[PDB]
Amino acid sequence: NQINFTKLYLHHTPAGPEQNQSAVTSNDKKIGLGCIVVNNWSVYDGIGSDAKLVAYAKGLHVFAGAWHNSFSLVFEDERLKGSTLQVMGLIVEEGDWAIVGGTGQFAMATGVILKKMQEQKQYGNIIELTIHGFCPLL
Amino acid sequence: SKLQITPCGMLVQGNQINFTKLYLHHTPAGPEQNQSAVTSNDKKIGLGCIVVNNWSVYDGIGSDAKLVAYAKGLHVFAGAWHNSFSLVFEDERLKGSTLQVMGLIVEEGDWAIVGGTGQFAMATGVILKKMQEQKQYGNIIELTIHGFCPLL
Amino acid sequence: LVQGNQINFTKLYLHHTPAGPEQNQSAVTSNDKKIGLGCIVVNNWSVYDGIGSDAKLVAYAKGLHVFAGAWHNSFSLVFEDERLKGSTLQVMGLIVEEGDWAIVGGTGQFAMATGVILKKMQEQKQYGNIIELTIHGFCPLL
Ligand SMILES: OC[C@H]1O[C@@H](O[C@@H]2[C@H](O)[C@@H](O)[C@H](O)O[C@@H]2CO)[C@H](O)[C@@H](O)[C@H]1O
Ligand SMILES: OC[C@H]1O[C@@H](O[C@@H]2[C@H](O)[C@@H](O)[C@H](O)O[C@@H]2CO)[C@H](O)[C@@H](O)[C@H]1O
Ligand SMILES: OC[C@H]1O[C@@H](O[C@@H]2[C@H](O)[C@@H](O)[C@H](O)O[C@@H]2CO)[C@H](O)[C@@H](O)[C@H]1O
Repeated sequence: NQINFTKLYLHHTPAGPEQNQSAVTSNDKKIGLGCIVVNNWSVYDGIGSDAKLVAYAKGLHVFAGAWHNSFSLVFEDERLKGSTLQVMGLIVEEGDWAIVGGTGQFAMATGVILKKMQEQKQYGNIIELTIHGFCPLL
Repeated sequence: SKLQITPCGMLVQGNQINFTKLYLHHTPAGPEQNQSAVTSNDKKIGLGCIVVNNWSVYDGIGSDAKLVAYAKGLHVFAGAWHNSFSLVFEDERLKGSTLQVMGLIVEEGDWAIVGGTGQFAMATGVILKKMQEQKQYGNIIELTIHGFCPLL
Repeated sequence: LVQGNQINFTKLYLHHTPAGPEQNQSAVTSNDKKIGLGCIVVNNWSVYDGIGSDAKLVAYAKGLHVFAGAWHNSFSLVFEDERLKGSTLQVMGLIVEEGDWAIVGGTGQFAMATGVILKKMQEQKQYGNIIELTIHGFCPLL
């Protein structure tokens, strides 16, 4: 049973008036790594001005030559309130992410999340998400 | 290095673990404080507080309860607290075996069992959180573990 | 049952270099002297296919480890070899130089990977050490 997900759109806003993340540490000039950014990325079920918020990407990503992400994908939907998808993986804009687990309706979830740049704005960007998850919640 | 690939099957409901009545002591302050914040929230954005936690876990409530594990990891504030810790057991019958836990919210909600080591290899499941007792220096959170161990 | 493949890595050598000209990590927070925890280190550990000579770089351990009485790890094991370039293994667990690690996921060739990683000390150097990694995991078919 594969989760029939619609493509989601994660709003990664590093700065600007709608900034939803912040760096708490800086990079060491000797090594070139160490920056840690805590993020509360908004996730929509579509594109456009009438796209609705369906989830949040709450967690952090650390810079070690590449960004290692670890965040909870908590669903703000009325019927899926409380249920979360646990995501861990490398790179934010491109690449893949791993579904390392989940809670509620997505208990014991497993799968991957494909990332694709969709829109580049002045103070942020939108990342298209394709979820190939499986939950044994028969 | 050497990489071997062997086709097989995975029995999801292989070994089911159902440890009930486990209570985590989340103590942000006091002499028994078992965590500490190493960053503060950004005053302009409202997030960023990273806390490193060594939460003690007991097998009951009261004076007859005994410590059975430690919740060693961290939780960061990004509108809510995103957790990531190793539930390393300390009892004799489960020494060395750990449960890797990730999920949102500390006081309530649900946590995801994303893996494990030792006797809990490849473990998947969830951990249910429920407020048990609010105290002066923190609170006790009731944990309910419902996770299987697949057989390769 | 779930049809898949059991992946088994042997003789992977992780470079844990806290200091020196080849230091591959850096502490970003300090330990709280009152409680005794809180040190956070961001690590880019290199993983090789052997020791000495011209051992080919095969993977990087990109992530972080925090100190809370012990070291809790969470990182992505991204491979650099041509065949596995881009594929990752998501790893979480306690202790760096010994003990066990847990495989909580993966991408690319190791999508939906689940298993454990075994650690073992190999060479202790003045500026760091080398940890031998043995991976016993399972991946569902496609
Ligand atoms: O990946 C997390 C990291 O992204 C940095 O990169 C941004 C943006 O995300 C990219 O899409 C763009 O191509 O480049 C800029 C940087 O030049 C961002 O600056 C950081 O805040 C992190 O979120
Ligand atoms: O969730 C970890 C986080 O909890 C904060 O909240 C504490 C306490 O845990 C709650 O039970 C209580 O309702 O509110 C207090 C804060 O007023 C705590 O402050 C943080 O240090 C973290 O441990
Ligand atoms: O585990 C992360 C932490 O490890 C330190 O390890 C060194 C040494 O390799 C260990 O054998 C010993 O137990 O502890 C020392 C330090 O006291 C390393 O120095 C740190 O930078 C971290 O990587």
